[PDB]
Amino acid sequence: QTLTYDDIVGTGLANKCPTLDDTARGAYPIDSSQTYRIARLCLQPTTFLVKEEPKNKRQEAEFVPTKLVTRETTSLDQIQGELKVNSDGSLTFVEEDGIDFQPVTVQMAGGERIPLLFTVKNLVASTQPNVTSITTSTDFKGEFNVPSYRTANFLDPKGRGLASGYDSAIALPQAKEEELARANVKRFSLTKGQISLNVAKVDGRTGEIAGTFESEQLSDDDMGAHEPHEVKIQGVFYASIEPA
Amino acid sequence: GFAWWAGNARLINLSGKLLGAHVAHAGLIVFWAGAMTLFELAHFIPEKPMYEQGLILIPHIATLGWGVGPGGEVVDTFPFFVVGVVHLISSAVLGFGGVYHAIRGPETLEEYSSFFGYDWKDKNKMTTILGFHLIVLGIGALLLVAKAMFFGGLYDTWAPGGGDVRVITNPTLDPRVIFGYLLKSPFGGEGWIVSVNNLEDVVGGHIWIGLICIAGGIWHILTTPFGWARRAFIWSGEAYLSYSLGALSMMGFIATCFVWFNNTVYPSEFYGPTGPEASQAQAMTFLIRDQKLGANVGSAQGPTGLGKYLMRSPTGEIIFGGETMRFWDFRGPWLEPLRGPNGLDLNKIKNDIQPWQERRAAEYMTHAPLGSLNSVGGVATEINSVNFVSPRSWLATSHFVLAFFFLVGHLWHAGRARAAAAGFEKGIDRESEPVLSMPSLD
Amino acid sequence: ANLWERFCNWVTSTDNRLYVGWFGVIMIPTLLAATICFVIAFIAAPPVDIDGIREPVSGSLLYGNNIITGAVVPSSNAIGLHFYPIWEAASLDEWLYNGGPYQLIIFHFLLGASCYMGRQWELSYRLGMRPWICVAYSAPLASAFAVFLIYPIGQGSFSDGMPLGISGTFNFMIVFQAEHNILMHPFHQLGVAGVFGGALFCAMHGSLVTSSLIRETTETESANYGYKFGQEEETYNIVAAHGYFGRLIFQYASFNNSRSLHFFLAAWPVVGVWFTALGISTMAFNLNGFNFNHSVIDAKGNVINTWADIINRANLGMEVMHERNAHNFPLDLA
Amino acid sequence: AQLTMIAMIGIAGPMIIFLLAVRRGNL
Amino acid sequence: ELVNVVDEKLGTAYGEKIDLNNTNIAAFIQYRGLYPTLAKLIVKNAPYESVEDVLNIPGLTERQKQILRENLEHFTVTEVETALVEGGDRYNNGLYK
Amino acid sequence: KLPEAYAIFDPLVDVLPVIPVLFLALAFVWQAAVGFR
Amino acid sequence: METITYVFIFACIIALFFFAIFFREPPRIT
Amino acid sequence: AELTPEVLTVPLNSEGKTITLTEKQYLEGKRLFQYACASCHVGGITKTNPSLDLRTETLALATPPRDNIEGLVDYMKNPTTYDGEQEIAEVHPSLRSADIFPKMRNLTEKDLVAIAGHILVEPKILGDKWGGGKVYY
Amino acid sequence: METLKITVYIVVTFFVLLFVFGFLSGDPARNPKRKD
Ligand SMILES: CCCCCCCCCCCCCCCCCC(=O)OC[C@H](CO[C@@H]1O[C@H](CO[C@H]2O[C@H](CO)[C@H](O)[C@H](O)[C@H]2O)[C@H](O)[C@H](O)[C@H]1O)OC(=O)CCCCCCCCCCCCCCCCC
Ligand code: CLA
Ligand code: CLA
Ligand code: CLA
Ligand code: CLA
Ligand code: CLA
Ligand code: HEC
Ligand SMILES: CC1=C(/C=C/C(C)=C/C=C/C(C)=C/C=C/C=C(C)/C=C/C=C(C)/C=C/C2=C(C)CCCC2(C)C)C(C)(C)CCC1
Ligand SMILES: CC1=C(/C=C/C(C)=C/C=C/C(C)=C/C=C/C=C(C)/C=C/C=C(C)/C=C/C2=C(C)CCCC2(C)C)C(C)(C)CCC1
Ligand SMILES: [Cl-]
Ligand SMILES: [Cl-]
Ligand code: NA
Repeated sequence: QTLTYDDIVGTGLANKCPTLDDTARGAYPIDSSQTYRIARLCLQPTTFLVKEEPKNKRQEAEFVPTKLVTRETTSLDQIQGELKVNSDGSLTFVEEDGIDFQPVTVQMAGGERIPLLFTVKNLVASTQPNVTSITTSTDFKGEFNVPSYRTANFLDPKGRGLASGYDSAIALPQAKEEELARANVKRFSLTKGQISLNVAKVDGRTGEIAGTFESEQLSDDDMGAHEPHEVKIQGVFYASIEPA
Repeated sequence: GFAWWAGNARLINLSGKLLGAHVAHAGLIVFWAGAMTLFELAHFIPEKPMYEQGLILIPHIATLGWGVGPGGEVVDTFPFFVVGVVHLISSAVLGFGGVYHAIRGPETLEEYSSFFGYDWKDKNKMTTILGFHLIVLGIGALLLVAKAMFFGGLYDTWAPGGGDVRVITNPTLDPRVIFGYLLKSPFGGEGWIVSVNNLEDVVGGHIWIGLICIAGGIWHILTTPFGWARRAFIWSGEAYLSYSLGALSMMGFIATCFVWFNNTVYPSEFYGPTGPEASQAQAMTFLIRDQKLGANVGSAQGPTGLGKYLMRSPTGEIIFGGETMRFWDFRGPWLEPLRGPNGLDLNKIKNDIQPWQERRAAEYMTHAPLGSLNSVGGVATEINSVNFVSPRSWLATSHFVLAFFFLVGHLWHAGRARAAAAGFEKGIDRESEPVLSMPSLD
Repeated sequence: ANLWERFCNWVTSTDNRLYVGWFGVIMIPTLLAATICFVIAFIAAPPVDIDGIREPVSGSLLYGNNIITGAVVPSSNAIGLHFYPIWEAASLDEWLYNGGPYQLIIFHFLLGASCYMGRQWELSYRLGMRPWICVAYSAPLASAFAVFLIYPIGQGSFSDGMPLGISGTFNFMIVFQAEHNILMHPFHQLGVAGVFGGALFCAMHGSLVTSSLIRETTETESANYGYKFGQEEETYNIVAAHGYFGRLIFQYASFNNSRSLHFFLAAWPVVGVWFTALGISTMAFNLNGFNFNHSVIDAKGNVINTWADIINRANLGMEVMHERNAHNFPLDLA
Repeated sequence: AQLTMIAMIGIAGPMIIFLLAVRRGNL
Repeated sequence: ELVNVVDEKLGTAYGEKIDLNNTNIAAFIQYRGLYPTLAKLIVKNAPYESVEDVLNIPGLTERQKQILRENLEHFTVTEVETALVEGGDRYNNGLYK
Repeated sequence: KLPEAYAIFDPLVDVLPVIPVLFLALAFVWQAAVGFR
Repeated sequence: METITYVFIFACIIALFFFAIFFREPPRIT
Repeated sequence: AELTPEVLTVPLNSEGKTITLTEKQYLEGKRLFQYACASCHVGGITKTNPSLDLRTETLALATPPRDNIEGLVDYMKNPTTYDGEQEIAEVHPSLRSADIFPKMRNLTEKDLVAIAGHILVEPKILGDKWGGGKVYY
Repeated sequence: METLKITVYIVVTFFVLLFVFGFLSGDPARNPKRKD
C-alpha cells in the first residue's frame, strides 16, 4: 500500500527512497532478446565525507565526517533510463532524465561550509559480463558528469559573472587588475564522478531492486575561484525495472 | 461631564436612548449591505470574472451557492437582487425603531419595564442579555448548516469538474478534527483554522459552534458569575465595551489572513487567486511553456544550483522553484492533480497537464493580488492599462486597519474603565497623591 | 501572608527599583532571551542563507562586518513562514545556516515589547495615574509588528522581514520602495508628516517653554537650578509664551490651555506613526502606492514624462537588481 | 443625472435640522 | 589564460548567426517558419557537425525541409560550449523582456 | 445590470452606497446648529 | 582589533546603563 | 504632434491594401484591448510568453503574417502558433474558444477590427516602447 | 534536542500560568484608591 501527500507532508519521508522488505532475496532474469528500462531510480545519501589537505606531502589525508546544513533536500529520484544488454551479457544503465542533482552543503570541523552538486547526471553504469540475472550479488559501476555548481548567469556579490555581470572589480577602479584575475574571470567546470551500486535486495515478482551506493565527485569551486574538495557520498538506492 | 466630542458617553446610563443608537446603527449596516449589493449588481457584467469588477458582496452570496453553477459561472442574478432589496428594505424598520427609541421613546427603560431595563453593575441581568445573544448567534451558525444540508448546498471550489454547488451530506462531527483545527500551529504549513480546506469540516464546525453557543446561551441565563470571575473583571458599561473591542480586533486579524490565504470558503473563482496561488501559477505557467519547447524541467539546473523549475522543500517534498519555494504550502484545485505522495509528480507533469490547468495558471498569474491604490494592476513599476486591484488585497487591508484600530480602542477603554472604576480617571487628587505617600525608590 | 500572596505582593510592589508586574513576569525572560541571542549573533553568528538560494550572507563582526554593515540576517526563504525553533533542526549548525536566531529574537522581542506596553498600563494603575501612556507607545510597537511580522505574513516569508542591522534596514527600505512605491503611498506621507511634525513641535514646545522661564538664577549658573523637583508653581510664564507665539503667527493659532497643548503634542506623532505602521501593514497585502506611470500623454499618444516616471526609472533599477540570483521567472510576485 | 438624485438626498438631511431650528424643536 | 568563454564565443559566427549547437531557442523567432516547431526539433537533436546536418533529422515533412533550406544561410555551428548548454539554458537562459 | 423593471432607478442605486457616510456629515451639521454643546 | 574595539565600546555603554539607573543622583523634593 | 490619418492608416491585408481608421475606432480599439487583452499584453509584450510580442516586426514574420487587419482578425477567430502549425484556441482567447474565454463572447466583428487596428497603430506612436518591456518604461 | 523542547515547553507553561493566576488574584483591588 502507498500513502497520500497529506500523510507524508512535513515528515521528511518525501526525502527518503523506497525500501524493499528484507525477505526480497530473489533474482530478476534478463532476456537479452528483450529491452528494459528503469522506470524509477532513487538515490538517498546518508553520509557525506570530505577529503582533508594534510600540509606536508607524503602523508595523504583521510576522509573526515561533515554535518549537513541544508536539511531533507538531498535525494535524487524519478530517474529513468535505458537498461541495455551488451554483446557480452553485461548490463548498461543509461540515464535519460530525472531529478538527478541536489545542491548540498555540509560543514567540516572548524565551520568551513563545503557546497557540492550531488548528482548522477549522464550516468552510464554497467555490470560484469554474463549476468543473465540481477541478484543480491550484482554490482553496477559507472561514471557521471558533475557540471559547475552555479550555472552561467550566476552573479557574485559584486555583480561579476560569466554570461552576465561585470568583468572587473568596479569598486576598485584603478587597482592592479592582474591580481584579481582569478576572481574576475569566471570559469565553468565540468568534471566526472564515479559511482558503485551494490544490489542487496531483489523482488523477482516486481522487478524492484534496492541496495547501497558509494560515489566520488568534486565539490563546488565557486566558478574557478578556489580549488575544489574531494567528496565521498554513501547511501542507499531503489530502482524499479520494467520491460520497454 | 462630557464634551460634545465624547457626546455618546452621555448615553451610558440612558438605557432607552442607548437602545435607539444601537438599533439605528444596525440599520446603517443593513442599509450598506443592501445598497452595496444593488450597487454591485447594477455594475456587474457576467462575462467578466467577479474579481475584475471590484465586487466583495456578490462573491459572498455566490459562495453560499446562489446564482452560480458549475465552475462558478453566474446563471441567475435574481438571488443577488433579492438579497440586496431585503437588506435595504429592512434597514428602514431598523431605522424606524432607532430614531423612535433615540428621540421620542423613553429615555430610560428600567422605569417602563424591568425586563428590558438593565443596569451594567447587575451581573445577572448582563449575563442574561449575553445568553439571549448567544442563542441568537447559535441559531445563526445553524442557518448556514441548514443552507448547506437542506437548501441547495454551497459552492465547492474542490468539486470535480471545476467546482460546483454541492449539498453536504456528511458534515464532519469528529471533535478531533473540528477541535484539532484550534490546536494547529498558526505558522506555515499548519495555518491554524485558516487552513480548513473542505466544506464538510466547515459545516461540521458550525454544528458544533451553534450547539456551543446555545449550550452557553442557556448557561448564562441560568447562572451568575462565580466569585473568581467577580473579582477578576471590571463590571461597567465601558469595561464591557472594551472587552468586545478586544474580541472584534482579534476577530478582524483572523479575517484578514483568512481572505489572504484560504481559497476554499473564499474561492479564487470569485475573489481571485491568493498571493501564494498566483506565485505558484507563474512557476506552473513557465514550466508548461518550457517543457512544450523540449525542456526537461526535472533535470534543469538553475543559476544557483537549485532546480530552475523544481526543487525540494526542507522536508523533501518536490516543489516549484524560484522565489515561490516560500509558497509550497499552497494547495489549489488546479494544482493538486499533479501531486503524488513525494510532492509534485514528474510523470504527471511530463504527461498529464490539461488545457484547463494551463488556462487557470495563466489567468491567476496575471491576476495576482498586486496593485496600486488607484487600481493599476501589477507590480509597482508597471505602466497604466490594467484597472485591477484584487478583492483579496482590498478585503485584507481594510480589515487589518480596522482590526488595528479596535485593538487601540480596547486599550483606550479598558484602561479608562479600570481607572474610572477606581476613581482617578479625571486625574490625581492633589491633597492625596499616592506617590507622595510612598517611600522614595532611592 | 500566604506564600502566593507575598509573591503576588512583590510582583506588584511599587517599591521595586524597577517595576515588575504580571506583564513583567513575561517581559523579563522574553527580552532577556532576545537580547542574549542578539548580542551573541551580532558578534559571532556564521553566514545565513536568507534567500534560500544557498548564498549565505555574512552578518556578524567576526565574519568581517563592522557595526554599520553587520546584522542578524533573516531566516531562509526555504522556510517561508514555517516555525523554526532550535529543536526542529538536526543541529545548531543547520539552525545557524538557515537563520534560526532571527526567528528566535524577533518572536521573543515582539512578545516582550507587547508586554512592555501592558506593563506601562499596569504601573499607571498601581500609581493612581491616568492610563493612556501605553496607547502612545502602541505606535512604535505597531511599527515593529509591521516590519517584523505583518509584512512577512503577507509576502509569505520571514526572509522579507527587516534585518536587524543598520545596512540591513536600508536594504529593506530600498527594496520596499521598488516593490511598493511607498513614497507615493499616502500613509507613509502622513508618517513623514507625523515625524517631521513631531520634530517641529518638539522644538517649538521646548523653545517656547525655554523662552519664558522666570528669572530665578544669575548668569554664573545654569538656569535649570531655577527649578526644584516637585515645586508646586510653574517654572515658566505661559502667557508670555502665548503672547509671543500668538504674535509670531496670530493670536488664535497659539495655545494657552496647557492641557490641550500637551494633548496635541501627544496626538500628532502618535497618529502619524499609526498610519505609517498601517501603510507597511497594508502594503504587506500589495495595495501599493499611487501609480502615475504614463498617466500624461499628448494629442498623438506620446508619453510625456513627469517626476512620477523618473521615480519609476529609479524603482526599476532597484527592482531588476535586488536578490539578483533569486528569480527564475519574469515577475517578482512576492 | 445621478447628480440630480444625489442632490435630492444630500439636501434631505440638512432640511431636517433647518425645520427644527426654525420651529424651535428638541435639537 | 583565464578567459571568459562566453565572450570568446561572441567573437565567432555565434555572434552573427544562429548557432545550432549553442544559441538559445528564442533566436529562431527571427526567421519565419522556425518557431516553435522546428526550433524544438533542432535543439533536441543538437549537436550538429555541419549546418547541412539539420536536414537529416528523422520526421521532417518535405515542407519542413524547405523552411530549413531557405534559412541555412542564417545558421552556423561552432564547438558546443558547456556554459551555454548546461542548465537547460538553451530552453531558458533567464532573459525575458 | 439591475433587472429590466428597475432600469429606471439605476442612477439612484449608483448613489445609495454613499448614504451611510452622509449620516456622519449630518451629526456635524446638527452639532453646528446647537453650538457643539 | 576592530572587533575588540566595537565590542569594548558596547560593553562600556552597558556598564554606564547600570550606574545611571542604580547609582543616579536621587531626585529629592522641594 | 496629433493623431493624424497617416498614423491611422494601417495595412488591411498581405497584398498591401490599406485602411484608415477613425479616431473613434482607434480609441475603441484601445478600450477593447484593455478589456480583453492587456492583462497579458500590456505594452505589446506577452506576460505569459515574453519571447513573443506585438511589435509589428514580430507580427510580420508570424506564419500566416499578422502585420495586417486580416491576419489579426483571423488570429482572434482562430489563433495558431507562430509557425502556424497548430491551433491554440484551447489556451488563447478567441471567438472559436469563447465558451471558455467569456470576454470574447460579446465581441462583434467591428470590435475585432478596432482591436486589430489599435495594435498596428500603437507601435507607430510609441516606437520601441511598444513590445519593448520595462527597459523603455 | 528533544530534552531542550521539553525544557522550553515547561518554562513557558510556568510563566504563562504565573501570568494568568497573577491577574486572577484580585488584580482590580491592587490600586491606591478603591479596593474591591
Ligand atoms: C542581566 C540582568 C538580569 C540577570 C539575568 C540572569 C543571568 C543569567 C544569564 C545567563 C545567560 C548565559 C549566556 C547563554 C549562552 C548560550 C549558550 C549556547 O547556545 O550553548 C549551546 C551549546 C553549543 O552547542 C554546540 O554548538 C555548535 C555550533 O557551532 C558554531 O560555533 C562554533 C564557534 O563556537 C563554530 O563557528 C562552528 O562552526 C559554528 O557552527 C555545534 O553545533 C556543536 O555540535 C553544539 O554542541 O550546546 C550545549 O552543549 C549546551 C547544552 C545544551 C545541550 C542540550 C541538552 C539539553 C540541555 C538544555 C538545558 C536547557 C537550559 C535549562 C533552562 C532552565 C531550567 C532550570
Ligand atoms: C464599537 C465601537 C466603539 C464604541 C461604541 C465606542 C464608544 C465610545 N468611545 Mg471609543 N473608540 C473606538 C471604538 C468604539 N468606541 C475605537 C475603535 C477607537 C480607536 C480609534 C476609540 C477611541 C476613543 C477615544 C480616544 C475616545 C473614545 C470615546 C468614546 C465615547 C464617546 C465617543 C464619541 O462621542 O464619539 C463621537 C464621535 C466623534 C468625535 C467623531 C469621530 C470621527 C472619526 C474619528 C473620523 C471618522 C472618519 C473616517 C476615518 C473616514 C474618513 C472619511 C472622510 C469623509 C471623513 C463612547 C463611549 C471617548 C471616551 O473615552 O469617552 C468615555 C474618547 O475620548 N473612543
Ligand atoms: C451611528 C452614529 C450615532 C448615533 C446613532 C448617535 C445617537 C445619539 N446621539 Mg450621538 N454622536 C455621533 C454619532 C451618533 N450618535 C457623532 C458622530 C457625534 C459627534 C459629532 C455625536 C455627538 C453627540 C452628542 C454631543 C450628543 C449625542 C446624543 C445622542 C442621542 C440623542 C440624539 C438627539 O436627541 O439628537 C436630537 C437630534 C435631532 C432632533 C436631529 C434629527 C436627527 C434624526 C434622528 C436624523 C435621522 C434622519 C433619517 C434619515 C430618518 C429616517 C426616518 C425613517 C427611518 C422613519 C442619540 C442616541 C446626545 C445625547 O447623548 O443625549 C443625552 C448628545 O448630547 N451625540
Ligand atoms: C433591537 C432590540 C430592541 C429592543 C431591546 C427593544 C425594546 C423595546 N421596545 Mg423597541 N423596536 C425595535 C427593537 C428593539 N426594541 C425595532 C427594531 C423597532 C422598529 C419596528 C422598534 C419599535 C418600537 C416601538 C414603536 C415601541 C417599542 C417599544 C419597546 C419596549 C417594549 C417592547 C415590547 O413589549 O414589544 C412586544 C414584543 C413583541 C411584539 C415581539 C416581537 C418579535 C419580533 C417581531 C421577532 C424578531 C425579529 C427577527 C429577529 C428578525 C427579522 C426578520 C428578517 C431577518 C426577515 C422595549 C423597551 C415600545 C415602548 O417603549 O413604548 C414606550 C413602543 O411603543 N419599540
Ligand atoms: C460571547 C461569548 C461569551 C462571553 C463574553 C462569555 C463570558 C463569560 N463566561 Mg461564558 N460561555 C460561552 C460564551 C461566552 N461567555 C459559551 C458559548 C459557553 C459554552 C462553552 C460558555 C461557558 C461558560 C462557563 C462554563 C463559565 C463561563 C463563565 C463566564 C464569565 C467568565 C469569563 C472568563 O473568566 O473567561 C476568561 C477565560 C479564562 C479565565 C480561561 C480561558 C482559557 C482559554 C481557552 C485560552 C485561549 C486563548 C488563546 C490565546 C486564543 C486561542 C484559543 C485557543 C483555545 C486555541 C464571563 C461572564 C464562567 C462563569 O462565571 O460562569 C457563570 C464559567 O464558569 N462561561
Ligand atoms: C497586546 C495586547 C493587549 C494588551 C496590552 C492588553 C492590555 C489590557 N487588557 Mg486586554 N485583551 C487583548 C489585548 C491586549 N490587552 C485582546 C486581544 C483581548 C480580547 C480577547 C483582550 C481582552 C481583555 C479583557 C477581557 C480584559 C482585558 C483587560 C486588559 C487590561 C488589564 C490587564 C489584563 O487583564 O490583561 C489581560 C491580558 C490579555 C487579555 C492578553 C494580552 C496578551 C499579552 C500581551 C501577551 C500574553 C502572553 C501569553 C499568555 C503567552 C503567549 C505566548 C505563548 C503561548 C508561546 C489591560 C489594559 C482587563 C481589564 O481590566 O479591562 C477593563 C480585562 O478584564 N483585556
Ligand atoms: C493570456 C491569458 C493572454 C491573453 C488574455 C491574450 N493573449 Fe495573446 N498571447 C498569449 C500567449 C501566451 C501568446 C503566444 C501564443 C503562442 O504560443 O504562439 C499570445 C500570442 C498572441 C499574438 C501573436 C504574437 C506574434 O508575435 O505572432 C497575438 C497577435 C495576440 N496574442 C493577440 C491577442 C489579443 C488581440 C488579445 C485580446 C483579445 C490577446 N492576445 C489576449 C497570451 C494572451
Ligand atoms: C465554526 C468552524 C470551525 C470551528 C470553530 C470553533 C469550534 C471555534 C472555537 C473557538 C473557541 C472555543 C475560542 C476560545 C477563545 C477563548 C479566548 C479568546 C479566551 C480569552 C481569554 C482572556 C481574554 C482572558 C484573560 C484574562 C486573564 C488571563 C486574567 C484575568 C483577566 C482576563 C479574564 C482578562 C472550524 C475551525 C472547524 C471550521 C470552520 C467553521
Ligand atoms: C434609500 C432611499 C431613500 C432614503 C434616503 C435616506 C435615508 C437618506 C438620508 C440622507 C441623509 C442622512 C442625508 C444627510 C446629509 C448631510 C449632509 C449634506 C452633510 C453636510 C455637512 C457638511 C457640509 C459639514 C460642514 C461642517 C459643519 C456643519 C460644521 C463643522 C465644519 C464642517 C465643515 C464639517 C430615499 C428616501 C431616497 C428613497 C429611495 C432610496
Ligand atoms: Cl537585495
Ligand atoms: Cl522566481
Ligand atoms: Na494612446
